[PDB]
Amino acid sequence: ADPSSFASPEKFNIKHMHLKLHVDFTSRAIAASTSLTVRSLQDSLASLILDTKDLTIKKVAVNGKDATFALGTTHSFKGTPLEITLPFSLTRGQEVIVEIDSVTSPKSSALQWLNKEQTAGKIHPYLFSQCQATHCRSIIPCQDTPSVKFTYYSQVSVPKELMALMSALRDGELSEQSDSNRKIYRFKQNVPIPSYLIALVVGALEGRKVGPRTTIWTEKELLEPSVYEFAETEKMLKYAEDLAGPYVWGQYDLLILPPSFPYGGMENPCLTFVTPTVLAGDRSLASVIAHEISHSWTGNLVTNETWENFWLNEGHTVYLERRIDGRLYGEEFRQFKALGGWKELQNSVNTFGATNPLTNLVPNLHEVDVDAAFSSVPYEKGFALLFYLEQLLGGPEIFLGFLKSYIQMFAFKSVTTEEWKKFLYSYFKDKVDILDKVDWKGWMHTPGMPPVQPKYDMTLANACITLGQKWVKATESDLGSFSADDVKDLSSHQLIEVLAILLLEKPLPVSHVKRMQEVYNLNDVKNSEIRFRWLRLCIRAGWEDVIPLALAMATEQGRMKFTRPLYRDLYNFEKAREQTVNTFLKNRSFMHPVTEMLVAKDLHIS
Amino acid sequence: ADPSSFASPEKFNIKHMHLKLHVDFTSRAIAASTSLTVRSLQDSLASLILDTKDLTIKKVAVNGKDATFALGTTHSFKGTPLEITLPFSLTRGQEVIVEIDSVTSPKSSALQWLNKEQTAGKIHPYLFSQCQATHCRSIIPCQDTPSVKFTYYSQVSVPKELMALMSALRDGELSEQSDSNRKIYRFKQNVPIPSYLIALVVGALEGRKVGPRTTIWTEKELLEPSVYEFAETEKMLKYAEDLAGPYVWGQYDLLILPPSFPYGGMENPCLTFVTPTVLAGDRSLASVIAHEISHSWTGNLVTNETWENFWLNEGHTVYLERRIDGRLYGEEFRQFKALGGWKELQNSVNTFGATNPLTNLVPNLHEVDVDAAFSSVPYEKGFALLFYLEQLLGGPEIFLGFLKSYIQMFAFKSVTTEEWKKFLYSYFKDKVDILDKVDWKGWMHTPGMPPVQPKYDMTLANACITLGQKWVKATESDLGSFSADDVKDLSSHQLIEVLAILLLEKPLPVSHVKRMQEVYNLNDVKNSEIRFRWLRLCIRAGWEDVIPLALAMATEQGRMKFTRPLYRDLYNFEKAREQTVNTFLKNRSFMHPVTEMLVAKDLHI
Ligand SMILES: CC(C)C[C@H](NC(=O)[C@@H](O)[C@H](N)Cc1ccccc1)C(=O)O
Ligand SMILES: CC(C)C[C@H](NC(=O)[C@@H](O)[C@H](N)Cc1ccccc1)C(=O)O
Ligand SMILES: [Zn+2]
Ligand SMILES: [Zn+2]
Repeated sequence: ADPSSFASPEKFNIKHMHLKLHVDFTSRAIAASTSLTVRSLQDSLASLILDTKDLTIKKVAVNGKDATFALGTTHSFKGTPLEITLPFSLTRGQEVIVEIDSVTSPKSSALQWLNKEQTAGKIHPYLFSQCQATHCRSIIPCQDTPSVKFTYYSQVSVPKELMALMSALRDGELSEQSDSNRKIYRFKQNVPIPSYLIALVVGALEGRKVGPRTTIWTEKELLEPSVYEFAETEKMLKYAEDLAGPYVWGQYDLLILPPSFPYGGMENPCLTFVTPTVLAGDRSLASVIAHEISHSWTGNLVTNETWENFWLNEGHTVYLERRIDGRLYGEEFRQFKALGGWKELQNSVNTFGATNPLTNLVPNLHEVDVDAAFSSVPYEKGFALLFYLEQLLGGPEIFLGFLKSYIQMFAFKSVTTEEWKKFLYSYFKDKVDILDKVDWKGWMHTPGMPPVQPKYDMTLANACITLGQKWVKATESDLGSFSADDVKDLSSHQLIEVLAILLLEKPLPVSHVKRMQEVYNLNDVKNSEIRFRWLRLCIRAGWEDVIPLALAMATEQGRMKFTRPLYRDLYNFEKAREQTVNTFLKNRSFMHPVTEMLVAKDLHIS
Repeated sequence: ADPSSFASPEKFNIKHMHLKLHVDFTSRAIAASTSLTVRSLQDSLASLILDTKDLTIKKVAVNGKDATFALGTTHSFKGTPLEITLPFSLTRGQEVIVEIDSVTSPKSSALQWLNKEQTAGKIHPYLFSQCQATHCRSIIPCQDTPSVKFTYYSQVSVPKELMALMSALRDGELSEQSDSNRKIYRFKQNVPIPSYLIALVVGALEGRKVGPRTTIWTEKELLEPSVYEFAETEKMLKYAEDLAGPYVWGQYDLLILPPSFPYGGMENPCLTFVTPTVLAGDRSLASVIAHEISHSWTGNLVTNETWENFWLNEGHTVYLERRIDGRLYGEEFRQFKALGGWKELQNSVNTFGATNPLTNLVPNLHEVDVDAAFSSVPYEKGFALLFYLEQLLGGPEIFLGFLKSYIQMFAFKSVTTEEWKKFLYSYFKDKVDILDKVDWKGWMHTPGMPPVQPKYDMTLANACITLGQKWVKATESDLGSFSADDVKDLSSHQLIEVLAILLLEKPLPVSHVKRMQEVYNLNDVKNSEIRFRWLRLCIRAGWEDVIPLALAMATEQGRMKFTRPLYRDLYNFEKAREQTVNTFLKNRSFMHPVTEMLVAKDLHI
């Protein structure tokens, strides 16, 4: 039983969904007629509990009659439970069809409605979804737990001048005989997926082929720079297939969303959603594609049972991503991204607290808001464990054999940390003595930094550690020693690392960040990862000059990784506090509901 | 798609089955309440066509409605179709639940109902099923085509001491309400399987653990020798996993059937069905386990689209089985089983005809009875192609990489030979130049022997070909030269090969088969593969003394590989013809329906 869901996967399972979605831009609504194939797992089951959040349920019908439904008490973040009385108690594992007519709220946490004024084309509105982790319940009533994987078919009614796309293969266009002003797009998803992987985009979209199974989709204005930035998608997909095995999803498309998309990348099956903030014109932030590609195996094919087991998803994907980086830029770069991961984990454990139970690899999420619980811990502590196991068991070639068999063993299924450990011991049966050496309790259920640190190559990192130390130990007299030469021989990833280590230490004087701008000219760097860290460093320093720059980056884009900390730091900055609160209220209606709720709680607004 | 089915896989797909099976031994029938989850593949579906054979359909209910159903024009072997005309036109990608109440006929081709006198001693009755290829129709209404793969859950009502087992994981024991002369044994199969892979056994069964995921099931009397004969099941399962990848079915159990089981092995998921005829007490015929284990990948996990594509299932499984035997007994033994395979193919081509289109690797089965079309061609011409490709593309290590990616590529799906050839060319993109050199037309759609013969190691075979040649070229004066020395140091597989050689050669004189008995004493060999060939050779020779021995083996065991040729040869033997016809008329009621029917074609009737 998932603590983030109201549904019981041990009682029943959704095996298939037929979705009739009516998209209305005037109402900002999605009226859904969902037909759910329910399989009973318990004998003589009388009730059916599904997850809903700000959803209006019109009617429920089980085998054509009308079933008695009842909504429970609305939880603080989990939403409202919906109970359905079945006409007959069934005989497990018996299957039945439950038809539900619902409608979303315009405030739906999963969706973002943009007027033409907000969009790039300025003629048409835009809609896009973000269901991960628990927002699918804000669109349709479901077992919104990654433990339940289902196949789906959908029909989407939209204004005829607009394009619609889903996390499925396109299955043709249909004419809406009732409304001539409308078109019906159809989609097929024959591979079982969890609810968080359901996605929908409706807008003025244009797409062009960039590979035998890759079309890049976005608004005309962003199309030309998106094809250059993500030209090597097929190469990345092929490199991943060599490592993980065959691609079972048929198609790998990309969609570049408006700047309000709350993440950098989203692995929606058949259609990866990407932020325009990675468009740096040099493909330095394009590892986001190799990461999303790798989810096609670790996450989408083999899913985490609950969000407590989220590291199985992100830790293995980060491992696969860094192996693709290995065959690309070299083993020295792979080792550097591994070491940079440790620092991001160190950066996340301090933000949450070295003692916070949320920093456990397998955390307790009972009565915990998953969106407010998001961190680099499942990513980097999860990766560190797999990279430490790799060194312990004989190298990358030997560890890849395990990962391949693991993907094959649990393909199309959901997995717990216990199943993963049982499989790890089953595979390394002759090396079981080396497995019994690892401190499993320290790795799985202990807050803070991991018990043991893996052996890393320090070739690329040495220059980053040195520069950072020089800056934190510099006085006003040493400021003159710093020059352009310090960052001139460094790559973008090397510049990210030195800034990250400066952010991890005590706040720098106003004179030092002024000296940084003087010799490094970090104010004109377009690279999002560098700029965000540079602005955050200046705010903590107490530099008043950076307030209009930090406010600019926090409002011109809506990626939570960047927007949420910039707003928090700006609020804790006394001189800026007034303007930042007033900047947020003036932009509150034009931002994503998840980003908004999280930024409003931080500012003590709500 | 399948010319053997009346169902349309392009129109709708069965995704799940909930089976409520009532088994009654007094009536010898299975009353089934099947709940089918139907997924529409067409935009506006009005009708639902399913396969049935000697089935009685009581009522059909679609989401709680008294649905109207009609049967079309009856077929000679495919069966009479069942049309369910839907009240409302289903849409593309929509799922519905179709409840059907049926009952089998006691003559059901899929089942065998053997009396308390036919079982071990005189304790309790026994029931066992055999679905492959098209007999699942004879139990439940379904899309009886391997192109449709579905998950299932079943509840079966059986007597207390008569334990029930299915091709699924056990999901606990339970009790019944009315008509209390039964007990519920429930099962769950969460891996999609084709209709030919559903299985059921009900009898006085006992089990014993021989491995973490293996328990041998048999009658107490056959239990002790079954655990010795199949002690190395886990070792074989592990050796297979090293070759094919992870075992996804959770458990691998074995069940040893009464001698009436029509085959040697049946790969039913989680519960392999094995003949008691392989119990030779030396594990010399235990490669049958390595073969059914291999089907867990090529067959169960990756299924043949139709029975025209049956070589993808049996050819790849024969290849995997011989890779396991090569690891247990060495590369020399592997090469010898391959060479012995070529000899088994030439025996089938000899029987069906060198020109018979049924001897094509991918045959046309339009208006063809699949049970009457069974041969070693999909097995051996299939294996030979894969073994010839192996030698052409760089060895076993390189060819195994292909097989591994092939299994992963098509896991949980059905495959055509066109998909297989497209995958072979994508995998060996580097060797398309050597691939375009193979005679694909000669290999896929030409009757008789394959176009090219693979290179074999002759170390173990040399002694077999020599002895056979000596026997066919011996005169009355040479008979004295033969001694025990000729066979006594040959292995059982070496003795099988020399007999197989002799059976393809011209009928031997009565004096020669009499001398064989004198120096080799082949009349007291218990090994089934040796005995069957020895008896067939003697019938071929016209030796009257072997008539009561051939009749004995043909009636004490019902494995079609042995029983069917022994009966055919005995009928074509003028002196025996009368007694053999009268011997089957006295055993007619005690045989399997698939075995008992094929005598109307062989013994003429
Ligand atoms: C590793 C990075 C390059 C990409 C990273 N994205 C991810 O890890 C995604 O695939 C995750 N799906 C992001 C996510 C996590 C939890 C809830 C909602 C969304 C991001 O920063 O957006
Ligand atoms: C090849 C041998 C090791 C065993 C052989 N059995 C098989 O090949 C099984 O896998 C077959 N699946 C048996 C079969 C074939 C066709 C129709 C119904 C049943 C047999 O002779 O019974
Ligand atoms: Zn990710
Ligand atoms: Zn077989």
